Amino acid sequence: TTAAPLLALLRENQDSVKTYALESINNVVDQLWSEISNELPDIEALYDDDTFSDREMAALIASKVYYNLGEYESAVKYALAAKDRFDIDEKSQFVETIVSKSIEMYVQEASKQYTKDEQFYTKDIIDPKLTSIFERMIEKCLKASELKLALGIALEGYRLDIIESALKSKLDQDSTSENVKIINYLLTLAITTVTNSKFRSSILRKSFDFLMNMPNCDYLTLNKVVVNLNDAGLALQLFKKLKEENDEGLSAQIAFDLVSSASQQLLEILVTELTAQGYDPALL
Amino acid sequence: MFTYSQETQHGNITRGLAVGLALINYGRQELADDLITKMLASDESLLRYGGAFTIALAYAGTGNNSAVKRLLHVAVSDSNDDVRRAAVIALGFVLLRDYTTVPRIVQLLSKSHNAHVRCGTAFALGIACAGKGLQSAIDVLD
Amino acid sequence: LTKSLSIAFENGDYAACEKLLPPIKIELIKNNLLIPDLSIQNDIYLNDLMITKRILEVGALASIQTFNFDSFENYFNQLKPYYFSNNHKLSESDKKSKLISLYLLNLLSQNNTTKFHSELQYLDKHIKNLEDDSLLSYPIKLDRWLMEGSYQKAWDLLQSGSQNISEFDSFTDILKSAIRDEIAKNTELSYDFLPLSNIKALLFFNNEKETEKFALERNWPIVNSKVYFNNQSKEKADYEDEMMHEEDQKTNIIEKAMDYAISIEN
Amino acid sequence: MTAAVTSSNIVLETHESGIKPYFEQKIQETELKIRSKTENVRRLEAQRNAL
Amino acid sequence: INISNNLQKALTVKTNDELMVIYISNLVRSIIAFDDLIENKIQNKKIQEQ
Amino acid sequence: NNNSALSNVNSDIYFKLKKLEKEYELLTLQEDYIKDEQRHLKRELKRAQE
Amino acid sequence: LHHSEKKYAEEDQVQELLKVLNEISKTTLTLDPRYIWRSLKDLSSLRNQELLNAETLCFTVNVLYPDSSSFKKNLLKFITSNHKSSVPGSAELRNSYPASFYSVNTEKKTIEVTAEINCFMHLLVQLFLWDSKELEQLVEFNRKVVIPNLLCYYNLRSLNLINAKLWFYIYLSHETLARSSEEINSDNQNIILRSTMMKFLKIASLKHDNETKAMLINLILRDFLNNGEVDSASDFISKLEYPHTDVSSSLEARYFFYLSKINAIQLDYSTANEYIIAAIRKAPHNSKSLGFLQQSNKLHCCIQLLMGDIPELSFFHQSNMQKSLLPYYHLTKAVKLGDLKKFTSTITKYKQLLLKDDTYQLCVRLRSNVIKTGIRIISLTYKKISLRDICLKLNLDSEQTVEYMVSRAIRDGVIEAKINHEDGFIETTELLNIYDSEDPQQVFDERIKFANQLHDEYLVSMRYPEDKKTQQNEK
Amino acid sequence: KMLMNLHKEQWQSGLKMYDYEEKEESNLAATKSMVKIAEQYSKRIEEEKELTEEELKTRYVGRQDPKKHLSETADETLENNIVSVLTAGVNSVAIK
Repeated sequence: TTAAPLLALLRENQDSVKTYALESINNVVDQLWSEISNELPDIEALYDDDTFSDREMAALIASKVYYNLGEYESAVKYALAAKDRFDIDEKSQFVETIVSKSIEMYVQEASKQYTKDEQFYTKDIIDPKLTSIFERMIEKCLKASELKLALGIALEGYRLDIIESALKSKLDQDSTSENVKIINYLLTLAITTVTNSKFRSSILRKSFDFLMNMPNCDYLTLNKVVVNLNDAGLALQLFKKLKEENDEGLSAQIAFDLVSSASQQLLEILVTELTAQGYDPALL
Repeated sequence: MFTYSQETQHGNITRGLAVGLALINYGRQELADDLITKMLASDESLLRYGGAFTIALAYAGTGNNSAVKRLLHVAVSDSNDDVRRAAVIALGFVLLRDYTTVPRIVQLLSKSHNAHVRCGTAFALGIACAGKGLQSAIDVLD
Repeated sequence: LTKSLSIAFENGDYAACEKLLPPIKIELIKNNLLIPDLSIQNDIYLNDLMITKRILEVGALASIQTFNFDSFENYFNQLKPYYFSNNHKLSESDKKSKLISLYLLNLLSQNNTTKFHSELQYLDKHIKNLEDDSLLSYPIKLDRWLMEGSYQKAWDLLQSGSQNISEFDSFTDILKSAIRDEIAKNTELSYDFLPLSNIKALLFFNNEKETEKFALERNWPIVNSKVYFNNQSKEKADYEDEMMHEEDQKTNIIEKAMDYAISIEN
Repeated sequence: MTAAVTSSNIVLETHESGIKPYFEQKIQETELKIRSKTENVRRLEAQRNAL
Repeated sequence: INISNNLQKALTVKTNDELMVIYISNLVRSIIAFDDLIENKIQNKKIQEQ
Repeated sequence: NNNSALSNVNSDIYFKLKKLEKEYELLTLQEDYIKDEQRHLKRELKRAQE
Repeated sequence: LHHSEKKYAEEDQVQELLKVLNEISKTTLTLDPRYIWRSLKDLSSLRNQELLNAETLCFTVNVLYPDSSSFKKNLLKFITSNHKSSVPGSAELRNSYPASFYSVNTEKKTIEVTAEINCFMHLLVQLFLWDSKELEQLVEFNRKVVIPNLLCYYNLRSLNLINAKLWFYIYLSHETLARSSEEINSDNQNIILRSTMMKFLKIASLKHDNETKAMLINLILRDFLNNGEVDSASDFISKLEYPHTDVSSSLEARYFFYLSKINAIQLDYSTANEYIIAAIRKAPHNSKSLGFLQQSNKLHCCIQLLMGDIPELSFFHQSNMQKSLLPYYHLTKAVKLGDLKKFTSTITKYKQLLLKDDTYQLCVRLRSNVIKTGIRIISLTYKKISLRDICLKLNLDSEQTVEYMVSRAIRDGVIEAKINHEDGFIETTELLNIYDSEDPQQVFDERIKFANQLHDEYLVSMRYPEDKKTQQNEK
Repeated sequence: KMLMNLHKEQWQSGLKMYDYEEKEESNLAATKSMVKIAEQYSKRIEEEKELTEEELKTRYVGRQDPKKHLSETADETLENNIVSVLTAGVNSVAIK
C-alpha cells in the first residue's frame, strides 16, 4: 500500500539489500509516483557510483518519477544514464513519454550546431548517445512505412545524412510515380520551413541528382530544381541527358517552361554554353 | 545610387533612386538587410518611401517575421502620407504566396481614420490576390 | 539461519542482534521475496507473513535497547515503517500496541511535530473502535502538553514512563534535551532580562554548570547572575538586515508606483 | 474499408500508435495557443476600432 | 494610495457593466441565428407549394 | 464499421500542419503590432481633443 | 407489456445518441459540448428506472453491438431477466441511424462510429449500477470490462471528454462496497485502483485534456485521505499540475476542500482556512449541494477555532443545517468561555458524532485553545495583572504553570504580551500605531493587485464567446 | 529639435512637487463629483430592459452618458496620484 517500507530499504546500507530495493521500486515505478519522490537523491547517488550493476535501474526510477512531476528537462539526462529499456516505450502507446522529450531536445540542440559546422554527426559536439536515440525514431517510421514522417524530422534538426539514406531506400522504382511524388513533398517542405540558407540549398540540389538517376521520370520536375536554385550548370546537365536520347521535341517542351521561368541573365549563359557543347539550333 | 540620393535636392530624383535600389536587391533576402537599415534610418521621406519596397522585393514570396513587422511598425509610427501609403502596398509582395491571411492583417488598416493608409490598403490587396483569387479581398475592397 | 537473530534477543544482548543485522539481511531478501509485501494476499502468504513478522519485530526492539546512536536511529528508521504495512489490511500484530507507541515517540525525537500529526491521522483509521488509547495515550499526551505550554507536566510524564521501563528510556533522553530547547525559543520574547535563579528553574537544571553552558550557546551573557535576552534578540535583528531578501519582500515604495502606472497603459 | 472484422492492415495501427504521442503532443500545445491567441487578436481589434 | 486603491476598484465596476452588456449581446445573436434556420424551411416549402 | 486510418493523421502533422503552426506565429506577430496600434490611437485621441 | 414500455423509452435514447454524435463528429468547442452532455444525464437516469429496464438491451441490439450484448444480459438477470421484444427481427434494424449508417455501409465496411456507440453504451451501464443500487459482483464486473476498452482506441480528445464523466461512477461503487463489507479483497484492489488513475492521468497529459485531468485528480486525493495518509496526498499536489481550463463549480469547490484538510492537520491553519473559504464560495447553494455545504461548514468552524478566533452566533442560528452543527456550536461557546471541564464533557458526549465525521482529531488540538483563548481575553481586559490572579481565573496550581503557558502562546503571537517576572505581572504589548508605521502602503498594494486581476479576467473572458458568435449565421 | 526642446527648465518641471492643500483639494473635488453623477448611473442600469437604443438615451440617459463621464474623471485623478507618489518618492531618495 505504502512504498515507505521500500524507501526504508534505500537509506539502509549493504549492497545486497540495495540490490533488492531498486528491483522492488522498479516493478511499481510506473504505477506509483508520489510515495517515492522524497528519496530521489539517494537514487541519483546510486547512478552516480559505478560499484553497481544497478546504476542502469537506479537511473530509470529517477526518470519515470521526474516526467510525472513535470520535469521533462531533468528526466532526460537520466534517460541516457539508464542506456536501455526504452525498446518497450516505442511499442507502447501507454509510455513513449521519455522518448518525446529526447527527440524534441535533439531538434533544438542540433539546429544550433549546424550553422557553426555542418558536421556534428560523426564529430563530438553532439554525443553519440544523443545521436543514436534520434535514429531510432527513423527506424520506427520506415517500419510503419510512412516516409513523409522521417523526411520531416530530419529536416527539422538539420540532418543531411538521414535524407540521403531515406531517399536511397525508397529508390528501387517500385512505382515510378511514387518516387517523384515523395520528392515533390520534400521540395514544397524545404521551400517553406527551412529558413537556414545553406540547408535549403543542399537539399534542393540533391533532389535534381536523385530524379536524374531514374531514366523514366518527369523532366518538368527536374526543371523545377533548375529555376529555384538558378544555375546554368544544372540546365546544361539536363539537356545533355536528352542529347543522349536525341529527342528534340522533348527538349522543346522543357525549354518553353524554362525560357518563361528562368532569370534572363542565367539563360544568356546557358545558350552560350550549349553552343560550345554544340547543339541543334531549334532548342537554342 | 545611395550617396546620390543625399546629394540631390530634387525629390523626384530621390524617389527614383530609392525605388531603383529596391529593384537591385530583388530577391536578396538577409543580405539586403544592411541597405534597409541605412535607408529607413535617414531622415528623408523619399528614402523611406522606397526603402519599404526594398523590403518588399528582398523578401518577396517569403513570410519572414522581420520583413513583416518592420513594414507594419513604420506604417503606424511614421506619420507622413508617403511613408504610410508605401508600407501597406509593400506587404502583399512579401506575402504573395500567403495571400489568404492578408485580408485579416490589413483589416485594421482598411478601417483607418487616415486616408492615405486606406489608399495603400486597396493597392496591396489588388496585387496580393491578382493571379490566385480569393473572395475575402473582393469584399474588403467594396 | 534466520533463527539466530531471534535467539540473540533471548540472550539479552541486543548488541549481538545488531551485529547479526547485516549478515542475516542478505538472507532476509529470500524471505522478503516470498511475501508480496501487501500487494496481493492469499492464505499461501499468511504462512510467510508469520516468518517475516517475527524477524522484523525482535530486531526493531533490539535496535532501541542499544543505546548507541547509529544503533538507535538508523536501524529503527528502517524497521519501523516496514512492519505495519507489510502485515495484512494495514497491520494485525500481537505487538501492534507497543510498536505504534514507539512509532510516535520516534517522530518526536527527530523534533518534527508536523510529522507526528500527519501520522496520527493515518493510525487513527485502524484504532477507531479497535484499540483506541491503551498505552498509545503516552505520546499523544506528550505532544499535547508542548502545544498547551505545560512544560512542567511534560517533564514528569517522561520520568514516570521509566516505572514501566523496557526501552522507554532510549526515547526519554532525546526528549529531555528537546524540552529545554522549546522553552529557550519561547522565553526570548517574554523577558528583556531575567535572573540566573529564575531561568534555572525554567530549564530544569539542578546545578550551575548546566545552566551557564546553555546560556552561552544562545549568546546570552551572564553578568552578576543575570541572564540577558537583549543580546540574542538584537543579534538576530542585525543578521536579517545583513542578508538580502528584503527590497522586494518589503516592496520599495518607488517600485510600487511603477506597477500602478503600467497596468493602466497595458 | 477497414475493420477489426477485416483488415486493420494486419495490426500496423498498434505499432503506429506507439510512436503517435510525440507527434500529437505539440499539436495539442498549439491547439491551446490558438484558442488564446485568436481571442486576444480580436479583443484588441474591437478596442482598436472603438478608439 | 488609499484614494488610488478605491479609484482602481471604481473602474472594475465600469468593466463589469461592459461584460454583462456583451454577454447580453451574444445572447441576442443566438436567438437571431435560430430564427433564420427555421425560416429556410418556410421559403423551401413556398416553392413546392406554388 | 470498426477501424480508421492512423496513417492519415501522422502524415498531416509533418506535412500540412507544420506550415500552419508557422502561420500561427505570423498571426501572433499581428498581436504584438496591434498592441502598439491600440496605444498609438489613444495618443491620437489626445491630439484630436486638444 | 414488453413491446409497449421499451419502444417508448427507446425513442428518447435515439434522440440522445445523436446529441453526442453531432457535436463530436464536427469537433468540439471544448466547454460548450461538455455542458450539454451533463444536461443529457439528468434525463437518462430517470428514464433508466422508468418503463422496465430492458429499454437498453432493446437498444443494444438496434445499434451495432461488437460484444456489448453479453455484458448487458448479466446486468439484467440480477434485477430479473427480460428478453422478449429485445431479440432480433422485433428490436433490430440497422437503418434509421447515421450513427451506424445504413446496412449497406456496415456490410461494405467503413470508418468506426462503434467507438461512440460504446462510450455511450458504457454511460447507460454506469448509470444502471447507481440507479438500482446494485452492490457486490456488479462493481467488479463493470470496472474490469470498461477501462481496457477506453485504451483500445487512439486516445482521441473527442472521446476523452465523454469518457471522463464515466470515471466518477467507477469510483463511487468501489468506496460503497468497501464501507459496507470489511474484507481483504477490497484492501487488495484499492492498490490496483490508485495505480490505474495515475496511468490514465499520464495518458491525458500527453493528449492534453483538461477535464480528464481535473476529475482523476479529485478521486485519488479523496482515496488517500480516507485511508488517512497525509504524505502521499501532499506530495502529489505540490507538482502543481491541476488544470483550470476545463474545471467546474463543483470541481474546483471539491479540490479546495482536500487542500483544507491537508494543511490543517499539518498545523498551519492560515493556509487551511484560505482554501475552505474558496470551497464554499465556488459551490452552488441548493438542496442538491446540501451534502457538500454541510461538510464544508463543519470543517470551517474548527479551522477558525484553532487560530483562536471565534465564529459568530448568527452563523449557527440562521442555519437550516443547525441541528447537525450543535456539537460545533458548543465548541464555539466552550473555547470562548475558557472552561476546561465543559470541553472535557463536550467531546465525550458528542464523541460518536465527531468521530463519524472525522473531525474529532482537530478537536483534540482545540483543547489547547481553551487556555489560549481564555488568556487572550484576559490580555484584552487587563494590561497589568498579577500572576496570582491569572492562576485563580483558569484554575491552575502554581505561578510557574501560568508562566510556561503564556510564554508559548506569545511565541505564536496569539495573546500579544510580554511577561515581567522581575516584578511579577504580565504586560500587554498591543499599542497600535499602525498608520504611523511604513506598512500601509504595502497593505494597499495587494488590493490594487487583485483589482488588476479582475481587469484581465474581464477582457480575456469577454472576447472568447464573441469570435464564434460573429461567425455564427444571422439575418 | 529647436522647436520641441524647452531648455534645461524642461526636465525641471518633472521633479517639482506642489502645495498639498491643492493636491488634497484636487482629490476631494473628483471624489465628490463621482458620488453625484453615480446616482445618475444608478437610475440608468436599474432600467435598460426596454428595446430601442435611441429611446434608452432620452429616457434613462445615454446622451452625456453617466458611466462614461465617471470613468474619465476617475482615471484622470487616479493617474495624477500615481504620479504624485512617484515623483515624491523619487525626490525623497534622490536628493537626500
